[PDB]
Amino acid sequence: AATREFIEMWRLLGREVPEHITEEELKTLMECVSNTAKKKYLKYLYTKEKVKKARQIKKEMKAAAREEAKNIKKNFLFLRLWDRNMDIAMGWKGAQAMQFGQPLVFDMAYENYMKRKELQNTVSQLLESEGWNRRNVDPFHIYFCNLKIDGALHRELVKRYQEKWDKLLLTSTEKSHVDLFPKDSIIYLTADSPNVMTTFRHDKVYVIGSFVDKSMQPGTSLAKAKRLNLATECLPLDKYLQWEIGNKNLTLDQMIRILLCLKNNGNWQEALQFVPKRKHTGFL
Amino acid sequence: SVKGLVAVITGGASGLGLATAERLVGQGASAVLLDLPNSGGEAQAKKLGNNCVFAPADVTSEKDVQTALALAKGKFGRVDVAVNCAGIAVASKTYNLKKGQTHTLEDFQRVLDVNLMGTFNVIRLVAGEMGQNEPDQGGQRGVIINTASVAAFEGQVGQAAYSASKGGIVGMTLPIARDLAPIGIRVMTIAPGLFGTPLLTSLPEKVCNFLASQVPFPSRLGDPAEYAHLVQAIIENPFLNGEVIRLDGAIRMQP
Amino acid sequence: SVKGLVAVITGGASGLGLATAERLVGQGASAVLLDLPNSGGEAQAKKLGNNCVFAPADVTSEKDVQTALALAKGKFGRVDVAVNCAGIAVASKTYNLKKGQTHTLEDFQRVLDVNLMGTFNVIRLVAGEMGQNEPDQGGQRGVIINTASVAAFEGQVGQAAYSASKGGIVGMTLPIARDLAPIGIRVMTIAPGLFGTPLLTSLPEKVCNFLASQVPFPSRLGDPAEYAHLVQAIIENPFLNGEVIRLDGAIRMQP
Amino acid sequence: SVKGLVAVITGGASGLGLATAERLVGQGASAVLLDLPNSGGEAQAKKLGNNCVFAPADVTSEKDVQTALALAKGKFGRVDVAVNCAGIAVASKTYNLKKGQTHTLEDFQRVLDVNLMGTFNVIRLVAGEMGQNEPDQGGQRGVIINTASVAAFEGQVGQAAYSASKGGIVGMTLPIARDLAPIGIRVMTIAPGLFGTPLLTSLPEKVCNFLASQVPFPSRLGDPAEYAHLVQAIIENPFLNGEVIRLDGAIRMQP
Amino acid sequence: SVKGLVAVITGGASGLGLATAERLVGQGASAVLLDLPNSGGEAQAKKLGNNCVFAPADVTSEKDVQTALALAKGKFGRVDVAVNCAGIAVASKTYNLKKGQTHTLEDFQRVLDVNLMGTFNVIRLVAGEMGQNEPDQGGQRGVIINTASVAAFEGQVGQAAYSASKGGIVGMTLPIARDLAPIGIRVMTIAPGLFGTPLLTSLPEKVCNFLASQVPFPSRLGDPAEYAHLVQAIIENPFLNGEVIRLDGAIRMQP
RNA sequence: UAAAUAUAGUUUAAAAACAUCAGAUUGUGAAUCUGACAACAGAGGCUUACGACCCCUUAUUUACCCCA
Ligand SMILES: *O[C@H]1[C@@H](O)[C@H](n2cnc3c(=O)[nH]c(N)nc32)O[C@@H]1COP(=O)(O)OP(=O)(O)OP(=O)(O)O
Ligand SMILES: C[S@@+](CC[C@H](N)C(=O)[O-])C[C@H]1O[C@@H](n2cnc3c(N)ncnc32)[C@H](O)[C@@H]1O
Repeated sequence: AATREFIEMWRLLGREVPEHITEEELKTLMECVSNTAKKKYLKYLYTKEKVKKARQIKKEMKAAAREEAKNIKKNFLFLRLWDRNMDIAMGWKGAQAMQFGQPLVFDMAYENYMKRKELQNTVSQLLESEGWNRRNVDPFHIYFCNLKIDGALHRELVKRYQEKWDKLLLTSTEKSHVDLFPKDSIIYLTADSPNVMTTFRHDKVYVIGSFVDKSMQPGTSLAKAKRLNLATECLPLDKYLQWEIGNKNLTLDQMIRILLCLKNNGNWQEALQFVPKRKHTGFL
Repeated sequence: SVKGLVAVITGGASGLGLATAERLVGQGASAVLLDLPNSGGEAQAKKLGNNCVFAPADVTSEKDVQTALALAKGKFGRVDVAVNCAGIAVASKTYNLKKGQTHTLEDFQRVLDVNLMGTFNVIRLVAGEMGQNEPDQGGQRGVIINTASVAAFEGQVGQAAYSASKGGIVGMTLPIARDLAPIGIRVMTIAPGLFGTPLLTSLPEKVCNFLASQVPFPSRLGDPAEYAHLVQAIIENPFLNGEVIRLDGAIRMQP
Repeated sequence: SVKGLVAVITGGASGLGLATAERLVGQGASAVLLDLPNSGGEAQAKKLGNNCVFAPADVTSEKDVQTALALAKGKFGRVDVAVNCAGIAVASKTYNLKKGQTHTLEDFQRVLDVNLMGTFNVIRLVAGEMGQNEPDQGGQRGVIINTASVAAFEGQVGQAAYSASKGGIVGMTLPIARDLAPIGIRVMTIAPGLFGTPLLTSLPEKVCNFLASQVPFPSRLGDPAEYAHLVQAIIENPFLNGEVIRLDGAIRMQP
Repeated sequence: SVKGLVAVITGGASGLGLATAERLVGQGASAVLLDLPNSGGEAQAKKLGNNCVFAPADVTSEKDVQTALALAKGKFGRVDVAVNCAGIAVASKTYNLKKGQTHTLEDFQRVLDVNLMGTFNVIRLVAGEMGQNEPDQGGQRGVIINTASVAAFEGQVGQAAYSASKGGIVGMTLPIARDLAPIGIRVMTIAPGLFGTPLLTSLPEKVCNFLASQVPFPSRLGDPAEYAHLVQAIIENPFLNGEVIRLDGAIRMQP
Repeated sequence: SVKGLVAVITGGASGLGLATAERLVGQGASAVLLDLPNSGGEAQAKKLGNNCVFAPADVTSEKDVQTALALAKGKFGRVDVAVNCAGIAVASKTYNLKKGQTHTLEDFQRVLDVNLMGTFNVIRLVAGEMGQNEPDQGGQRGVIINTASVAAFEGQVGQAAYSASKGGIVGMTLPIARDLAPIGIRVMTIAPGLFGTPLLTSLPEKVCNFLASQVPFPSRLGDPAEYAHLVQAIIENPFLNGEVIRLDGAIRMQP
């Protein structure tokens, strides 16, 4: 394609472009319909390869430092199998959670409104979210709702989880949350909700929108939560935090960590400790 | 050798009971399938051939078990083996402070009735039937095999009712063995672990697969055929009495 | 220390329950005697003084236990300890071939109801009451102590019903301990052997004295006071959980 | 089936080992008799035919067991089953106040060495041999069966050393089962009670006759053939792992 | 009460032994710290005051224990309580197929020697010393308390040697209790779970935090003080004999 | 309306540190190894280049109160 030759002249001009581009990424260069959009894409690949190089250089630096250390160089109760045993322990908790645990829903109905960039970030955030849930003392029973089998978000989840996808102790279904739970016990979380969250309710199912809208579309979570007559709630960020800068729409990982410690009989202060510190200047 | 033995298998229309029936009938035993009328045991009895019959009975009911045992006497003339495989469970926590949920007393009663009281009902009634047998060369009149679970030892969260009922069967194995020892009936208990039974398959697929992986070896769900094999081994072995055998592949249940 | 603890003791009008009440009240605990209305628990409550009250309740009935627990909340404000000492036995053989007598199913049911179903009924209801407590420094909300028997392990002839019920309590100790562990309630089981309880002293002198002599050491019947001591020890030790402690003087019951 | 399996049977020149060898060889297995040089195992090996060989070894000695295992590899090409039947007992009281007689520490050591340390020595060395096997369809490489006793649970007076050694085998069954589970080796323990072995014949005729009578059912000494049957059942059953099976005819040893 | 009792505490210079010594001496008992010469036992004995002395001894050695017991008789005049807390632990897999590593026989021997043979050595020798005591009102001469582990029941991977030794102590508790019952010595076993003993607290903070979280309730490592409390409870309770008490906070060790 | 302001895991800095994910039966520096993910609000421009410079959108904060 002409794009392969196209990038050549951009390389000469030194517009922050990386050394080589994989054929996969060539396809995504065709997607960009603007010079400006191409610029933002090339810069991302430029910084990506730079960090790859720096990490590798720091890697083999460590490897060379480790091998020279080896040259320089009892009654135990336990073998060192802690990482293995922890994974098993977290497994047992996950199975228990799937039977008895409180539901928590991620709504995956937002693929349409997201671009490729935002879609990977959602999956990155989902990965972190499930992790914090896994490692918790009282895990949520995590539901992936409105997840198409052949969808982009499903395809991306499978890639990041590999064989672990099948073995994850969460429920993924193409069905909606209104189909799985009584409609009265569903509280949809969104920053745009007029209703403030006063206390964490253990009888309620909370729905979190799997939506990273860097290109901000306000009210989309609220619109879904109104089309289906669901209750909406927003976090008491205004009440407890001195908001100065930043978006009040938090990331998924932050949301779950706020809920997890709310569920675990914490107060709002302990909960809002996960709210990015750059966004507020203390508790009021 | 189990050729020419009549086994009354409780809950024999599915699960571990059906597996026991299949094996025993294959080895030349006669089987009576004692399950509920709706259990579809008639199809199973028809499948197994002439040497298997279906007796519709609730194990909690004395009248039902008596009628079923009478059917066995009518058809096959005697009873040599009783296998108790009838079982229900509930997954309910004793108390959930968060949700303000207490375990229902009715749930506890219903599980105890079927598992514990049902097993005892069969035992006390089949002991009468087995008592009428003339002793063999070894002085044996019958073998009674009960199914507990590993829940009797390592019960998970929400298994309180199930563990209580299975604990009861483990408890009363030895007393009953000592009771029936004069009249030459052997009482034995099997404690299956994770088997491919309807009880376990009712769990989420992801939870089942995890539980399978947690078995040391082999890392799979217990084949019901393996329970049938152990049943035959107990019947054949004259000197197995008053014991619980854990058939679990060396698994211990974590909470 | 057990100073200022409120103990709900079931079957507290006699036997091991009364012994527990006497000791706990002496050590500065408040006790609720939960026994049947006719058990003469009112006299016992009056004897023990101000820090003991009588709650007439049947342990099998949810309503009765709820009313009794409410009485505890009214009088003392909270519940810290539950001791399950209420229990009956029947001495009936499963089947005796000679005289052709079968264990009656009603007798089996009645023993199960009081021992197993009654214990569980108290547990599930006291867990609610204990749940309402603020955690102490150690995160503990309550201790639940159940009474099984050595019959749970080695039952004598004619103890099938009793062994089943006691087997159930031993079975379900661990599941319930795991259930209530998040809440911070410890579940413990004591398995007494032959104690000088009213039930044993009622038996013929020849039979009692022989059974006493068969205890390795000390060669005597268990003093109920010793049961009370072990109860206090369990309450005081905040690391005893999900275990059955055999208080039998090293006796194993012969067939 | 056990057709074409190679069993290394420890203490195979007499008692429960020989019974196991007889049965396994009859069912078409190849056996290695691992016993002491003087045990007369050569006659037994000659009697059992081509499919049985005698390997003189002391089980406490690593060199001896290695040579014996090498003989098995040479002759039969692999090792599939290990049965640990080798054992000694000493009948000495811990302390006799009347006579001022103390249990000899050497006696305790000698019993531990043969029963516990000998069993472990075989296990750790045969696990190496079994490890070299290609997994079958079920992923199984080998079965290791150990012989404890009912002494492990209810030890008689003067069986402190014997109970300690048998307690050790019961203890370490599960850890070893978990150890070898990745490899695909099943570890199982049988706990015989009162078998008609030469050891028990060595007791007075009056005492043996009494012990036989004290077995609930059947009221006789365990036939070694019954031990062999249970061994075969364990080998055949893919899902028996990390368990102790009491083969005692429902007897509990009184003090 | 434990006022005026002389306790010989084995491994008393650290861990659960020292905790037992601290409590007993505080309650007005006299203690003999029986530990290795190189343990900081002399400083511990000096710290505990006049009612505590240090006896340097190896528990495996008969001569050493005899000299230590003689020191107890010299200083305090008698021996009433023996607490066996001496132990070592080893983490070795039975066989590692990947690395071709076999468990060393010497490792197995040395663990057995200290844990099992050492405990028995103390028991048999203290029983002599306790035998010389005049019986109290209850006919009791002494109490012997042994420390097993939960490894005796659920041993993890690499705990084969440790589980064998702890299994042995659990096994031989009842035989020895029956042995010493005529003399009037009570034998009891405690089976601690995860305690803040030196070998656990040495671990990384992440590993400790995980171990704490594994315990159902309380979600913390066992304080050695809790072990001391249970020791005192056993000494005070006349009717606790021939039993293993699991002090584990309801934990079952996963593979 | 005007101003600053906007780090999608968190900070700091003007790229790192700490985190995340998958694999691992680890002999107790696994205190590791092999991979995955790497986008300073968003869109479009200008320029040799830039996170500067322009513009729009959304959002935050504050000020204003609307043409006082
Ligand atoms: O141009 C501004 C301005 O005239 C007016 N406005 C709104 N808030 C303020 C304020 O605090 N101070 C001043 N001086 N002026 C203010 O609103 C105009 C902007 O309105 P838009 O046309 O952008 O949006 P609109 O209100 O029509 O939006 P919507 O509410 O219908 O969605
Ligand atoms: C970044 S937000 C998505 C923003 C989207 N424009 C919307 O309208 O919600 C991702 C999810 O986190 C949750 N969330 C984030 N901030 C929240 C807040 N302040 N209150 C409640 N829920 C919040 C919501 O469930 C939301 O769908």
